[PDB]
Amino acid sequence: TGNAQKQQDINHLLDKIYEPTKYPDLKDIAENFNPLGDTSIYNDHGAAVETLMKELNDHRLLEQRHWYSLFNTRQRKEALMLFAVLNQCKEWYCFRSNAAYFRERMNEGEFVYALYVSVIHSKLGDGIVLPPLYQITPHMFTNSEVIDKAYSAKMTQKPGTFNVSFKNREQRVAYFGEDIGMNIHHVTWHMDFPFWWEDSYGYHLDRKGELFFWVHHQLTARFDFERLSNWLDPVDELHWDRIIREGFAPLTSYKYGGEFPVRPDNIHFEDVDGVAHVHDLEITESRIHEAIDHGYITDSDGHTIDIRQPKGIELLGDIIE
Amino acid sequence: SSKYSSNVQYYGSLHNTAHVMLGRQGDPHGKFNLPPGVMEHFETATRDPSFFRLHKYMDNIFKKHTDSFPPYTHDNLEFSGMVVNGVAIDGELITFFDEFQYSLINAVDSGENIEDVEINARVHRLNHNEFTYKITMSNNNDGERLATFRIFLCPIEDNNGITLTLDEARWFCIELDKFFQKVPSGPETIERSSKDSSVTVPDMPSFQSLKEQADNAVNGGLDLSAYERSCGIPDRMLLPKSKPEGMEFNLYVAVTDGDKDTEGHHAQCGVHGEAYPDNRPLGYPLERRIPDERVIDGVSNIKHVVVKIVHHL
Ligand SMILES: [Cu+2]
Ligand SMILES: [Cu+2]
Repeated sequence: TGNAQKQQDINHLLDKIYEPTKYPDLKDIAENFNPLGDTSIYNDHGAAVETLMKELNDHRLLEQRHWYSLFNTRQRKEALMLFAVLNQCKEWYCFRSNAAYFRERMNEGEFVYALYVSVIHSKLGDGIVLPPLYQITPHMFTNSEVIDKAYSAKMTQKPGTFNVSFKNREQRVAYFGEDIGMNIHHVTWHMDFPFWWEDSYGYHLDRKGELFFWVHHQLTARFDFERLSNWLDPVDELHWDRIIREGFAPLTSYKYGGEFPVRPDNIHFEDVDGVAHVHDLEITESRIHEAIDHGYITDSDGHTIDIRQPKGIELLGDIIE
Repeated sequence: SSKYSSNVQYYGSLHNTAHVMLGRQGDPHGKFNLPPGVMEHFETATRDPSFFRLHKYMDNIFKKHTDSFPPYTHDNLEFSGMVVNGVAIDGELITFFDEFQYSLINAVDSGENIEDVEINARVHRLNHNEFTYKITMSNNNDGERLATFRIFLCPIEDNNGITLTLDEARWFCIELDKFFQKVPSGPETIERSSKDSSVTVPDMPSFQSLKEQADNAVNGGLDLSAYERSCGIPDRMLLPKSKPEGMEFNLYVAVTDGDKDTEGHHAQCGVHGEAYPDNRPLGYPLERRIPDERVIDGVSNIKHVVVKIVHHL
């Protein structure tokens, strides 16, 4: 152990993530290790490990040098299996090993995501401070311009820092939304208290519900404030039966993936194949809005669970998010 | 569509009809028998918001024509001897909200042997403060020449704060003054008051006041020759309202050649057949496309200096 060790290892793992590791130790590990030959390092007698492997083997896991969204029900599951290994390691010998072994044949997004969540929640990651996403995978936090300016630097082997950019809109209250600090927090908040947490993982995040209610209420408040300061008017509430008034162009790019799709202004909400129907929301919204109005949330049995009490708002945040 | 119309049977009457057209929008088939509307009357149209919506439209109908002309050359704008040296305001330029009182008597019916009660209405109108012009400029000609002092007040930034271009802003400029003065042969500083402006008219005498006066003259022996035509806008309206913080407008002083202007002849309120005295078209010389500012900028007799207006709360 140590930390200036654990730490070191981490830094190495997340170094030039888009390419096979250059740190020799990480690679003989990456090669010689077998997550299945001492089912003892694992507190599960390695059921986790044996499940990743099985996938890695039938090679039914997402490819490397490809994008990844945490909203993709499969990409998530895969990402989250790495979490589950890293998670039941008794000591560092087992983490390093895996987050090396996998690091090299699992996709980067799943991987970056997996490592962070794992470091954050696993028993074994106390000493560590995680590098800032913004510098680990800069395509998600940097402009598309600066990105290309950086690819040029590199082509020519000439160094230096480029100035990023952001009178026509409400990309006047932009400084708020595009800040690398908020973006960090926004992701961290949901890494700290993930929507996918099962108390099987080890403990129980306390009031994730009210936490959820509140955190957004404040982005939402903080946001409303800035627009105040900009002669702008408080934000419109979004409806599924209306047009999406204010659309934008992000001018942002994926590393592997392409450029973030843009949305024109005054658009009509389309039924999106694979996710869900527009109407599917409308009804959800109704079911929600009826719990609130009745006084109770009704479970699967037709058991009405009361929410006209203090535990109220979290039970509500459990069903809303 | 006045009667000067060449083919009124074909081009009809856009502007007028547009008035009546916008007015019954409250009752087109007239099922309600509502009276005419705010827009179907001159002393009340400026009231309704579409008023300005309707004239922006008319405005760019004209602009389409106004803009078809080739920009102006150099040889075009220049007044050969005469060059303005400086433009300064021995002022402030500060606007606030005064208070006015007109009388509500003709409004209430008073029959007979029931006597008059003096009722009044008090309104809140805008106002500014006197400030004079100080135009400094030489006659590098051999004698004396007549000159037209043309002064526009254009905007500078966008309200996005983009700062438009005397193309983007040339059309946006409001006329502040226009006067003909004789220039002497060399260094001279001409001055001009808020109060001498040609596009302005003072508030008018009260009715009673005009009564007292019509009367006071008939009981023992009347000169309001000041107010027999009056085409202009309220002096109080001279300058725009602004921000309390203040803003910078762009002041345009363009001095054209009086002898070719008035190359032929009140004459401000030509109410009786009186030939408009200036010959330049209207809005000269900002009425034409100004593609490269590069030009306005190199005629001696045109000069622009930024002013600043503040609003006292
Ligand atoms: Cu969130
Ligand atoms: Cu009109």
